[PDB]
Amino acid sequence: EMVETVCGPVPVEQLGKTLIHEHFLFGYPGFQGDVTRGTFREDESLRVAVEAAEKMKRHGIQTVVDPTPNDCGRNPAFLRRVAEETGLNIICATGYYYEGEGAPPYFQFRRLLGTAEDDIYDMFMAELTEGIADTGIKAGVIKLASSKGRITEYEKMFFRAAARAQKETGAVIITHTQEGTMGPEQAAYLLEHGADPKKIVIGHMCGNTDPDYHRKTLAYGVYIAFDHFGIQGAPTDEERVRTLLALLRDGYEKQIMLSHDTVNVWLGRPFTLPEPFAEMMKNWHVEHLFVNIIPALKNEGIRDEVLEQMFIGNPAALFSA
Amino acid sequence: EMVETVCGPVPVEQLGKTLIHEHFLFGYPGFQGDVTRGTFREDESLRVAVEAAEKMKRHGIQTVVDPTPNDCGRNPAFLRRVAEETGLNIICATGYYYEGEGAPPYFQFRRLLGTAEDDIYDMFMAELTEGIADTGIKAGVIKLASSKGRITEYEKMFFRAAARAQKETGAVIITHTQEGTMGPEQAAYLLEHGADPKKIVIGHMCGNTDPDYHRKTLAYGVYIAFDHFGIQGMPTDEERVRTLLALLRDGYEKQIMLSHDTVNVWLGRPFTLPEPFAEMMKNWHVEHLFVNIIPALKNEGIRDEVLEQMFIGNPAALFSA
Ligand SMILES: [Co+2]
Ligand SMILES: [Co+2]
Ligand SMILES: [Co+2]
Ligand SMILES: [Co+2]
Repeated sequence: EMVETVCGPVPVEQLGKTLIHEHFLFGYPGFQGDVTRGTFREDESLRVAVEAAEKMKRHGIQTVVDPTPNDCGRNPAFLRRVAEETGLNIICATGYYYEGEGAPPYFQFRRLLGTAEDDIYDMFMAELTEGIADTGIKAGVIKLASSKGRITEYEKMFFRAAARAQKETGAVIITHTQEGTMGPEQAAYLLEHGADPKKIVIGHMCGNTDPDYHRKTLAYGVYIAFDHFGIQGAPTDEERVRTLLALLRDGYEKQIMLSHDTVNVWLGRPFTLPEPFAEMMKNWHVEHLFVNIIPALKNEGIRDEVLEQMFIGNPAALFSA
Repeated sequence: EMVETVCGPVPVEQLGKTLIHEHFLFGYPGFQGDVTRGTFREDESLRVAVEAAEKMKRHGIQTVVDPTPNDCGRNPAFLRRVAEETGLNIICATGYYYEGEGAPPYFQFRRLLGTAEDDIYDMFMAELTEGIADTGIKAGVIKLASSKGRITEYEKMFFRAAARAQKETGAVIITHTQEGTMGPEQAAYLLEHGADPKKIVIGHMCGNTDPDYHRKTLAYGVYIAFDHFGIQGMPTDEERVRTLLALLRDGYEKQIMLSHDTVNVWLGRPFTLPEPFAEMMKNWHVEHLFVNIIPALKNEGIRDEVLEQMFIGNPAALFSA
């Protein structure tokens, strides 16, 4: 009936059109050490984040799921400032990123102590049912992430703790897959530990261009996310649309959701992409799906009711019991 | 004639008895994501840090070098509070930890952009000559760290940038060696990039029990640090003293400094070591050198002049041009 947002409990039937995977803030672990030259400017960052929220609102978006990992600069209070200013529903996550772009030393040390897995479960439960730090904000999803070609022993601790927390709370699980790998493996591992398939979204599935890889993942009954639209230079958007069309014709519309995985404000030092990498990444923004991708899908005969199923129907079903 | 402390510029002649490597605060990368259950209690942390500083003062210590890495919870403003309350001189560092227990993803990403090495140099220069963030505090040393049996490509970026920054500023370099490896390799690599041996301290050298390994490092004209006194169970203190006595009998006192590498306040969740691992670690405190180690050295006939050279003479010479 209800889902926890950065502005408290909100009725699931009031979520409406949703983007399942976007970041208002994000930083690669280690950004904190570059504080001198890469200070977080809160006033300017809020202006940019509000601008992004208003851009999404213009295309009918009422809800955004922001799955920024705990070790990647997650800031629930900042998200609340964006939500209070715009009226946009923002759902945040509890969880850590994968090894390659995460900060494993902390929980690797606690693994040696023999408490890590219990500590992670304790963290999940606290942030889902009590609140994150002193913010008073509860996470609405659990964020999981795996490495390229494997779910590491470090990562598996989080996977097992997430499934355990999922059993107790009924919380949604949002995942990260690295370079189009471990899609079926994530689904299998979670269901083996008792997680609800109708509460799991396997993310970054667009990173793979083989439809059989998708069908294998979809067979577990889980949701999949084509959530990297705009990121190319990694498959192209043309390849993403091609894969998506093949699945929609097979009738997998009730298991697919779309997003950009944007980073609207980068934490740490500002940077500029070289050419032609910057030109290839020009469409990586929150309006891309609505300005470019959806029109391209409708040019390929995708009806409004199919698009509404992905953006409105699926998120509503995902967060409902 | 001056060195930057957390309270500003202090005459090198006034540094006196010094501990070359201690941490008031330290956290393994990833501790930030465990904020809900492992909150930073500043009032209690300050009390413990001040009590630690008063314990050092009891044994004549006037100066402490705190080389907490930028990615390991370095807090210059907190150190200033400790220094203002106790009158102790605290010198902090600029730099990142080694890959295994650091947060590489940030500068690894900037390496793909092609700016990382220049960004690191820029960071070093900013924090040595301008100030850290908005604290107004300048770092007095550059902290470098390498992995077990390898100075990785990531780590080398910092080593080269440190050598660049050292030539421009004359700043002291303090290093971390992992599990008694890379001592000679660190010295050799820094010197071939133009670093001043009289401004380099190769740390954690007591991690190796072979005196030939030390002599190979000492051959470069650098300082070495026996800075793990009290850490046992994971070489022993008996082996550390045996190695030290061999080097002092060879007449290397003008190149050796001693410390504990204590972590007085752990960032993140509190933890307890099992038995008999905790019993072996019971001497890991800031008074260990003065209550246990120095008396043991004096039992073996080590003169006060030699001890004063290590604790007073060497730090004075290190920070002097
Ligand atoms: Co991701
Ligand atoms: Co993401
Ligand atoms: Co160290
Ligand atoms: Co240390």
